[PDB]
Amino acid sequence: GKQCFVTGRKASTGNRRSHALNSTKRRWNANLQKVRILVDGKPKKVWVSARALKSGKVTRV
Amino acid sequence: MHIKKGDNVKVIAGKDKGKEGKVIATLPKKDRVVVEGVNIMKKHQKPTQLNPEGGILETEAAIHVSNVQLLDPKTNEPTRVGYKFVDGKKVRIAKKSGEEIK
Amino acid sequence: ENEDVNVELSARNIPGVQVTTAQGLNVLDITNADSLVITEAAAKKVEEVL
Amino acid sequence: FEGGQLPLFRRLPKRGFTNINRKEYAIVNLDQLNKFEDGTEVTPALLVESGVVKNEKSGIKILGNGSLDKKLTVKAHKFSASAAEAIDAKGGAHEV
RNA sequence: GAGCUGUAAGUAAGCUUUGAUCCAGAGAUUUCCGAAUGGGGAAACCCAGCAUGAGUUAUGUCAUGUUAUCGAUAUGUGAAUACAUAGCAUAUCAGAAGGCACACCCGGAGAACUGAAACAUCUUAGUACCCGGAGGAAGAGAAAGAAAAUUCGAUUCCCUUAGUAGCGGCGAGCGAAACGGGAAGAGCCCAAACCAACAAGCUUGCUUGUUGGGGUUGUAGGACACUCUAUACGGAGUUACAAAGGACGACAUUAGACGAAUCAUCUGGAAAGAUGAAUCAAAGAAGGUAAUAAUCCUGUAGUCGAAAAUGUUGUCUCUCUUGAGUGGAUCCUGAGUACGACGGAGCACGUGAAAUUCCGUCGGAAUCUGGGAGGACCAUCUCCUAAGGCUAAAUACUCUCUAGUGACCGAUAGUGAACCAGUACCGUGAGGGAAAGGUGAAAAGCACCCCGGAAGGGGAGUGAAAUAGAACCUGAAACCGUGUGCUUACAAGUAGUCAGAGCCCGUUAAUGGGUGAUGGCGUGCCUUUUGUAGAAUGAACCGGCGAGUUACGAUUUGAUGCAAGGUU
RNA sequence: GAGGGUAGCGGAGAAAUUCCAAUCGAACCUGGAGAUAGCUGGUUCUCUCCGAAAUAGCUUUAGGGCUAGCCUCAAGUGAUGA
RNA sequence: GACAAUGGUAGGAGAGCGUUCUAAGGGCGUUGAAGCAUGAUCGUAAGGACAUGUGGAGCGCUUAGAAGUGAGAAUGCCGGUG
RNA sequence: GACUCGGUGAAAUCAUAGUACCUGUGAAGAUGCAGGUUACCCGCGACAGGACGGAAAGACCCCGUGGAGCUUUACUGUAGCC
Ligand SMILES: [Mg+2]
Ligand SMILES: [Mg+2]
Ligand SMILES: [Mg+2]
Ligand SMILES: [Mg+2]
Ligand SMILES: [Mg+2]
Ligand SMILES: [Mg+2]
Ligand SMILES: [Mg+2]
Ligand SMILES: [Mg+2]
Ligand SMILES: [Mg+2]
Ligand SMILES: [Mg+2]
Ligand SMILES: [Mg+2]
Ligand SMILES: [Mg+2]
Ligand SMILES: [Mg+2]
Ligand SMILES: [Mg+2]
Ligand SMILES: [Mg+2]
Ligand SMILES: [Mg+2]
Ligand SMILES: [Mg+2]
Ligand SMILES: [Mg+2]
Ligand SMILES: [Mg+2]
Ligand SMILES: [Mg+2]
Ligand SMILES: [Mg+2]
Ligand SMILES: [Mg+2]
Ligand SMILES: [Mg+2]
Ligand SMILES: [Mg+2]
Ligand SMILES: [Mg+2]
Ligand SMILES: [Mg+2]
Ligand SMILES: [Mg+2]
Ligand SMILES: [Mg+2]
Ligand SMILES: [Mg+2]
Ligand SMILES: [Mg+2]
Ligand SMILES: [Mg+2]
Ligand SMILES: [Mg+2]
Ligand SMILES: [Mg+2]
Ligand SMILES: [Mg+2]
Ligand SMILES: [Mg+2]
Ligand SMILES: [Mg+2]
Ligand SMILES: [Mg+2]
Ligand SMILES: [Mg+2]
Ligand SMILES: [Mg+2]
Ligand SMILES: [Mg+2]
Ligand SMILES: [Mg+2]
Ligand SMILES: [Mg+2]
Ligand SMILES: [Mg+2]
Ligand SMILES: [Mg+2]
Repeated sequence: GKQCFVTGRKASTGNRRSHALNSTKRRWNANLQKVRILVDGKPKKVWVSARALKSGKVTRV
Repeated sequence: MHIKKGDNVKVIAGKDKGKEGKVIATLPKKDRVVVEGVNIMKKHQKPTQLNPEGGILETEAAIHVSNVQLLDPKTNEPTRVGYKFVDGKKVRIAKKSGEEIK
Repeated sequence: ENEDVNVELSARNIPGVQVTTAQGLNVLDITNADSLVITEAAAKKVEEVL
Repeated sequence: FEGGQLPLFRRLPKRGFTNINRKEYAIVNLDQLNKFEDGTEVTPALLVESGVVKNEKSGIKILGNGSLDKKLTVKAHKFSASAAEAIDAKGGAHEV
C-alpha cells in the first residue's frame, strides 16, 4: 500500500528474463522519497516520487 | 362443488347406478359426497371400544362427486348445472329445464 | 390464399382437418392429408409460386 | 510423425515469398465470349450480369482458349495477345 | 359461498350463512444470535453506564429508550509553543460496514500436471485458484479512426474474410485485421482564450484566487469585431445532452366469474370399453372419475372481472433554454504531457526491419507556417486533431417468478436427495456422504370363535381379489426345504457326447417325454502367448449396472438436385 | 496436570529421515482434474465371403512408431500372371 | 439343368436378428395388456409363434426415422445369497 | 483350549467338480492326459507331503524417452549479497 502521495505512481509487475528467456516475476517500484509537503495547509511527511518532485512542481514545507 | 349438502341426486356410475338419494355430507378436499343408501360398507366394529356393543356396522361410504348428478326439478331427469345472476346473487339453474334448483 | 380466420376457426376442432395458406404449404402436411381442398385463388397463387 | 525419423517437412527446405501487391484477374476465354450476340458491347458489368464472371478479382482478362465466332466490342482490363488478335480478326474491337 | 381448527389419524373443546376455513392487496406484531454496533464472549449467553418510569420504609429487583467504530459536516476547547496546529469533547447524518446467483462484467495478482512423443524458449494460459470493484448488465464509444475511391464517417455484437496474412527451438503449436453482408443506432459536456462581480497582494500598476457568463473544433473551431434573429415565439428534457415535482387517463401484474354438448344395453366389482342411436365444437389441450370419456367432474376455446398495491406508458402541467452569418490583425485550443533511452509488458506478431500501445527509471518537445497517423525511416501526398469527461440500443448471464416445451429419465435411472437429505453415518477440522417409492376403487384396515404369555397361526367376515392383511402391485435368478417317477454302495469321473437294454410316462402328435445297466470318445471358459489342461491371469454364485460417442472441420464412397455452373 | 505458541516451499528434532491426529524422503481436505499412462486389464447379437504378419528401412529406437512388404473392398487395364 | 467354391486368429467386406423411442397406417386388450412360469413348437443363426398357469392395464403389427441398442470375465460397481 | 452334550454362531477362500498311485507325456515338476496298478458307500479325532496351498497386481532383477528425495566443478535459472 505504498504509492506517490501526489500522482499515485505505484509499483508494477513483470518478468525478469534470462539469456535463455526463462521468466521470473519481479516488480518495478516507484522512486519514492519521504518528503514534508503542505497537505491540507499543514506540513506532513508523505511519500512522493522523484518524478513528481522534479522541476519544483511540489512545494516542500 | 356443483353438488351440495341436502341436494337430491341420482347415481350415474357405480354399483348403485340408478339409485336416488339425499346428499348428507360432502368432502370438498377429496371431491367426494355421501348419499343416503348408497355405497354401503360393512365395517367390523369392536365391542371393546368406547361403544360397548360391537359387530358389523353398515353405513354409507363417500362416493366420487362426478358419479352423482342433480335431478331436474321439473322433469326429474339428471341434468347439468349452470349459474345465473339474479339481483347480484348466483342462482343454480338446471340446464334441461332452466329452472332454479333450490 | 391468405390467412382466413373464420375458415381456420371453423376447421380447427375437426379431427383430421388441417388448414394452411398457399405460402404455408409443406411436404409433411400435404403428404399426411388424404385430400386437398384448395380455393381457386389459392391454387393460382401456388401455381405462380412454384 | 515418423517415429523420430526427421519428418519430410523438416528435411525439405522452405521456398519463396508472397507478394503483398499480388494481382489476379478473373479470366474469360473467347469460347465464353461466344454467347453474346454479334455487335454486342461486352463490358465487365455485362459479363457479371450474364454470369460469365462471378468474382471480378483485380479485373477482367480476356484469354484465347477456344474460337471466337462473333463480332464484338470488348472492354476489359487486360487482353492476351492472342485474345486481342482474335477479337480484331473477327471484325470486332477491344479496349483496355 | 359451506364447511372449518396443517402435516395428522384420534379424542376433546370449539368456530362458521350476523359469511368460518380458504385466496389476493395493504397494514400491525415480529423473542434471541448473527455485520451485531453499550462492554465482554467458547454465536443464540454473561456484565454495565446514562435518562425516564414501576415497585420497596429503603436497599435489592424490574420496564422503556439510549450508549460501537470509521467517515463527513458543524460547535466548543486547545499541548509541546506565541499565533494556532496536534489533540480533546459535544451534536447531526436512511453515510459506510455484512450477505450473496458456485452465473455474467471490469480490474489486481497469478500456477501446475500437460503438449512439444525427453526438455529449458514455447505450450497448458493470462486458464485454475485467491483478492478488489460493481451493474442489471458491465466494458467500449462520437476519430490525433479505417483507408487509398465516385472514399467512409462513434462504440458494441453476428456472418464472412480464413485456418488466409502472419507469428513460431519457423518445432509443437499460436493465429488476425481492413473491405463486404447484417442487428442496433445518438449524440454530447468541459479546460483555455475573453467578459462581469467579489477577495488578497494594498503601485492604492494590475497580478493572483473564487463565482457566474462565454466556448467546444479539422470544411479547422472559438475568443475578438461586426451584422441579423429571441427573451420562450419556438425548441428541449430527468436514458447522456441541467434537475425536481404534480393532475388526469390508458394498459399490465398481483385473487377471481361465466363457459357447449349422451343416453341405452352387454360384459364386469366398477364402463369412459363393445354395441345402437344422438348431440356440441371459436371448446377433439390436459388431468380426474371404480377399465380406455369432446358431451360425468376439473377444465379447454371464448368472454368478463379489481377495493387495494405495484409496474409501464400517454396528454397536460412543470422545468430549462436564443439561433445564424461575415472578417481574417491579435489571442486560445488539455506539459513533466507527447516523445526518447534502458528494463518489462501488451499487440495474432516470441525484439524482430517492429510500426501501433502501456508500466518503472532517467531525460524531455512543438504551438496552426503547429501536432499525430498511413507497420523501421525520410520525402511527398492523404487522413486525422492526443495528452479532460459523459452517453441508450443491438451483446453476456440465470439464484429467481409466470406460462409452456421435449423421437429427455422413470426408483442401481433421473438431482447426492421422488421418501423429514446435505439428513443418517464418518472425521479434531476443512471435508466426505448414503440407503430408502407402489394395500385397495373405497379403509370397507379382518366383529366374533379357536391354539398361544406373546409372536404367529386356523376359521369367520370385508373385498372383484387377502393367494391385495401393512416396505401389503408384479414377484425372475442365486440359495434353502418337503414329496416323489427312474437311478446308485467293485467304483478312477472337465461330468458331457455318440451307442444302448430295463423301468416310468403320454406331448404344440412329432420316424414322442423322463430316467439311464453298460460300451466308444473326451484335460472348463476368458486373457495372454512361439506354445497354456496348464501348476500363467481373471471370475464364490445369481441379478442389475458397466466401454468407439457427439460437435465442428477434412477426406473418400454411395444417394439426390442442378450443371458451366453450383450454393447461400 | 491445566491454559497456551510454532503449520507443510512450513514447523519441531540430546539427529532416527525423527514427529506434526493409527503408513511423512515432505500431513490432511477441496479444487486445476477425466493430470499424463508409447503400460496391464476390460470392450456386450448372428451368419456369410475373403484373409494376414511376427520382415526391410529409419527412429533418444528396440514389448512404441512411420513408410515399404503381406490382407481386404471398389473401380480401371486387359493376358501383361503361373 | 449343369458343375465350381464354402477350416481360419488379427483384419477388410456383406446380409441380417433383437432392444427403447418417434411418425404414419392398420390392430389387440378386464370375454384379461405387459411382465413372469412351464411345454414334446418354428426358422440356416441372432431369434419368432402358440397353449396353459400367474398377473391385472396396458401392448403388438407394417413401413420409415432415431439411439443411453445386446455382457461372462475389467483383483469391475451395488444388492442378494451361498 | 482341543474332545462329547445343551445355547449362540463368524472368517479368509471358492471356474464347475463323482477330486487315487506309479512310470511316462506335456508350457520341459499332473487329481483331471497315456499305459498300468490300486480302490465297496458315509462320518468322526488327528498329521501336514501335494493341490507350484491362502494372504499382498515381487520390494530382488530388468524395462518406461514413469515419479520422488538427495548431490555436484551437469545445464539453465534464481533468493540474496558485492
Ligand atoms: Mg452488544
Ligand atoms: Mg513433454
Ligand atoms: Mg511425451
Ligand atoms: Mg458503461
Ligand atoms: Mg533448431
Ligand atoms: Mg480533412
Ligand atoms: Mg440527466
Ligand atoms: Mg365452470
Ligand atoms: Mg362442461
Ligand atoms: Mg354408459
Ligand atoms: Mg522497449
Ligand atoms: Mg511510425
Ligand atoms: Mg509515434
Ligand atoms: Mg507506409
Ligand atoms: Mg448498453
Ligand atoms: Mg423396480
Ligand atoms: Mg438415486
Ligand atoms: Mg444416490
Ligand atoms: Mg408383492
Ligand atoms: Mg453295484
Ligand atoms: Mg498371436
Ligand atoms: Mg513365455
Ligand atoms: Mg490343478
Ligand atoms: Mg499378468
Ligand atoms: Mg481369483
Ligand atoms: Mg456378475
Ligand atoms: Mg524426537
Ligand atoms: Mg539414513
Ligand atoms: Mg503418526
Ligand atoms: Mg487441465
Ligand atoms: Mg485419470
Ligand atoms: Mg479361404
Ligand atoms: Mg535422433
Ligand atoms: Mg470360412
Ligand atoms: Mg474345405
Ligand atoms: Mg467391417
Ligand atoms: Mg449399453
Ligand atoms: Mg476344557
Ligand atoms: Mg452347540
Ligand atoms: Mg484356471
Ligand atoms: Mg517332456
Ligand atoms: Mg488314467
Ligand atoms: Mg501361493
Ligand atoms: Mg507385478
